[PDB]
Amino acid sequence: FMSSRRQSVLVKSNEEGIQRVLTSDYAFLMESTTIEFVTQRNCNLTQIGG
Amino acid sequence: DCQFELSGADGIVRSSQVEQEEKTKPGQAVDCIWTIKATPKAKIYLRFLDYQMEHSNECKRNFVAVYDGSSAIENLKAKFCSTVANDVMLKTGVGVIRMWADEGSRLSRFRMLFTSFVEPPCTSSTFFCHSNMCINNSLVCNGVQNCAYPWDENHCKEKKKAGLFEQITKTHGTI
Ligand SMILES: *[C@@H]1O[C@H](CO)[C@@H](O)[C@H](O)[C@H]1NC(C)=O
Ligand SMILES: *[C@@H]1O[C@H](CO)[C@@H](O)[C@H](O)[C@H]1NC(C)=O
Repeated sequence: FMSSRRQSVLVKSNEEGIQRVLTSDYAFLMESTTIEFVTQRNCNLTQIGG
Repeated sequence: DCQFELSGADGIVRSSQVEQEEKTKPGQAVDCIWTIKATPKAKIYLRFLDYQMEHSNECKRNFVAVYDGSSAIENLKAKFCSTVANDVMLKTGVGVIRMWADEGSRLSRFRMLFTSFVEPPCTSSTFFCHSNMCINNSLVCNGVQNCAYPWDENHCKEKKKAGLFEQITKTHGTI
């Protein structure tokens, strides 16, 4: 899925990933020690799965 | 001698334009030129609506090339002759999309959508999609994607919200 769409889904930083989860329908794949920080400050976001 | 000089905002590029406008006849090799001259002070984002080759995975008898700037072999952005065409993003406001096709590979067809855009900090008369887009505000609710993921096409449907007032009709509003 990602290699077909590298100009669209592969963001350039962790901040462009969090904003596209918010402003769009998107399922950014971030490492689990950043998700524990973001999903406590922001309350819109969650950690899907293990 | 096609030379489909297209310009302005969002237009359509159709491979059937050579058949609708009698530039070639069925039964010969075609070689068209689709110049896509931008709005003043802009850049061009090609995206592929339809793309289907008669002889896939073979560049010697059909392909679609997306020459940007002017036509020269140096600035060849992408040369598609396989099954899928990925959406390129040109650097100038001018591109020289062609299509080669052999007599046998005549049924090969494509359909694109070129869109003018500027730098990130948009203003009035410009809508902002992310990743370097300043598409026109006419392109919002155009019914087409003029960006990435359909961001210009959202919150653009408003009919009614009701209960039994929704069904005052040939449903139970008659009974
Ligand atoms: C999360 O979404 C709610 C619902 O609209 C919104 O009011 C809030 O500002 C958002 N952000 C948070 C809690 O940081
Ligand atoms: C782009 O600008 C206006 C918005 O101000 C838009 O309504 C119009 O359709 C477009 N005009 C041209 C010449 O592309």
